[PDB]
Amino acid sequence: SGFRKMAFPSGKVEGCMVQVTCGTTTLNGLWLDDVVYCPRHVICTSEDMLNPNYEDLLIRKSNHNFLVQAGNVQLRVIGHSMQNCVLKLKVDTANPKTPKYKFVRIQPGQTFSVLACYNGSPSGVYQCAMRPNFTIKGSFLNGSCGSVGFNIDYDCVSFCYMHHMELPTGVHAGTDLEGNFYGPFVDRQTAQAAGTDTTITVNVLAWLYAAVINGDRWFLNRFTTTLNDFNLVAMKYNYEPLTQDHVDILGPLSAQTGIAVLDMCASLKELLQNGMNGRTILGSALLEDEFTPFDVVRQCSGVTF
Amino acid sequence: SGFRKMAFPSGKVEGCMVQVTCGTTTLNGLWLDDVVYCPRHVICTSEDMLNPNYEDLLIRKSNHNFLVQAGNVQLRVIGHSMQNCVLKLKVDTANPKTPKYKFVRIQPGQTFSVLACYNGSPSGVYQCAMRPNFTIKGSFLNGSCGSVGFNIDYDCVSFCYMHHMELPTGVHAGTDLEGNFYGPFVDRQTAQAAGTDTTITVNVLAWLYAAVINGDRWFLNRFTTTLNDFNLVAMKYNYEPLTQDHVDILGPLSAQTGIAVLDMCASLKELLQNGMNGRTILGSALLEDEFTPFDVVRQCSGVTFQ
Ligand SMILES: N#CC1(CS(=O)(=O)N2Cc3ccc(Cl)cc3[C@@]3(CCCN(c4cncc5ccccc45)C3=O)C2)CC1
Ligand SMILES: N#CC1(CS(=O)(=O)N2Cc3ccc(Cl)cc3[C@@]3(CCCN(c4cncc5ccccc45)C3=O)C2)CC1
Ligand SMILES: [Cl-]
Repeated sequence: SGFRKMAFPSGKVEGCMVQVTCGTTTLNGLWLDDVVYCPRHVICTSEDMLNPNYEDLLIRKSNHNFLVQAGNVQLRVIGHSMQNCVLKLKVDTANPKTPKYKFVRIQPGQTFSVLACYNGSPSGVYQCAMRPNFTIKGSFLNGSCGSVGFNIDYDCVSFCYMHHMELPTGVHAGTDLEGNFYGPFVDRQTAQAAGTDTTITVNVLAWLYAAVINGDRWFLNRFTTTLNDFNLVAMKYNYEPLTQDHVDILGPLSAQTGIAVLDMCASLKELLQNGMNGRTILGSALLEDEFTPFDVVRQCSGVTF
Repeated sequence: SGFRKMAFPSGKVEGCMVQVTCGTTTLNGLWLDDVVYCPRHVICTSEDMLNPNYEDLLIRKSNHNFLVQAGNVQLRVIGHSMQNCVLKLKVDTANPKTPKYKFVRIQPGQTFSVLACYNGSPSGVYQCAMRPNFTIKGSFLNGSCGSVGFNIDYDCVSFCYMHHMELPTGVHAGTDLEGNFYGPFVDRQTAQAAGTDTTITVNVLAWLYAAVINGDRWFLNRFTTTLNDFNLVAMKYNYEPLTQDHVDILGPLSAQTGIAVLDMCASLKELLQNGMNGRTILGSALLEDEFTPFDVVRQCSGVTFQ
């Protein structure tokens, strides 16, 4: 029993974290085989950020301008190239701790673990979700750029996020490991803002199934709804529309509790229209939306890596 | 910016997790140097758990009755001993991945990271706190016994918890790494229940200071309170008494924000009376109590967003 915001074990990623310094800018890099991946803004001064021409800044750099530190060892950069908003530094040493990995781009609503790093040294691990507005509600201070987000499947690390920036509302933005931003963000010090966000409906339903598995049933009722009628309510409360794909994905949780998805949707409709009436669900007074259906199945089954 | 329930990176502990099997019972062990530490109830059947005589069950075992698996390698047990509620299995191989470590027994209110494991394989990492009733609100299924709790302040792992049991209310109990239980619990299936739990007041105050550091002050008020009047009020909401030690520990957070501890206590008294009125604090509609003053200083910026 119990239900916690659980992250994947971070050891396989810890063994990849390095420090990258270019001039007075220092941030984190990901060392996989003989390449170190990091945000391309490592080559910018504060003045450059206002309007950087990354190709023009990069052409003026030599390999020896990049200082890469792995623990207490200095790696030698022997090549450099840019891929979208990521810089790839070819080094003379292959990482002996390179895990089996893939670079994957995730969709809004998906969750991942973040290994927060400073000066190439891991500081903590936490779980988060790619918001529908393509931001993440992370916990990052200056120096955390280059920290990565990931998921694990058996022995394979799927890297999905690299940290680049904080927005005025205190939320975060970054790219996949191919350097493509999530969201309409750019790597420059210019006016940028998080768009209006919505609640991830399929994840709230998954967490209500988690509450049922753990013994919280007070919110269940005799009613059902159609997908069309439920979505009228979702639109009214700033919830994402629920699709037939979301209903299908909830199938295993619906089967393991005996509660049809549309039956759980009628419970969610009443919770939105009336509130919790002084009660909590899994120790929360808010409807939690950062657990996917797979996260619920994995935590309620004991899947290992 | 931001504020999350953050665990320590788990790699140093992952390299210590092994599987221990005795007959049909299988659970996790912690392999440090040439010793594997695990719950002594690995030698029990379900029937034995009502009134176990651990000494009598253990004397009938040889070293080769204990199967220890580290990854895909079988370790050889060359000695065994019982220390309180833990079994210490001496093995013929020292763990090459043993980190710098210490065994520390913690007090209620302290937090730690848990590396949940099954069959000697890590499944996830999460943060928790030792509750005032000496239980933890973990996430553990059957097979998770032997999973450990730890902190990693300055590259040394401080192991503070080993998982042994789930209570009828769904909360968890376990020991320090010397096998001494936290709380009045026994590794026997007895009518033992979690005592009435209370909120960790010093941690709620720390989290209110975290909210101020991150730029929010809506909950502050123009009042102060004495320590005794605050305790008289807080205990009516099942909050733990706040001591002068707790006030002292909040000193650095009080200094970074310019808000005296007793003035933050007055704010907490008002939040207990009024609730949040549709507002949230650091993305929560409840008063959070599983962040210590040390955790807030560890995670938050050293510069308040004034
Ligand atoms: N709004 C806002 C801010 C960020 S900023 O405006 O100073 N900023 C714009 C920017 C734009 C694009 C890119 Cl690619 C990078 C960046 C930078 C580069 C430096 C590191 N950083 C930070 C990243 N993460 C967490 C931060 C926590 C405090 C400080 C800076 C942080 C950035 O966001 C700077 C003040 C919180
Ligand atoms: N109430 C209750 C229970 C526990 S029990 O009654 O089955 N139980 C009594 C007991 C007494 C003392 C000691 Cl030291 C150990 C144990 C055991 C040993 C086996 C593993 N286990 C478990 C430990 N952690 C998480 C569990 C999640 C589901 C199942 C069992 C779990 C225990 O608690 C068994 C049913 C949740
Ligand atoms: Cl302590």
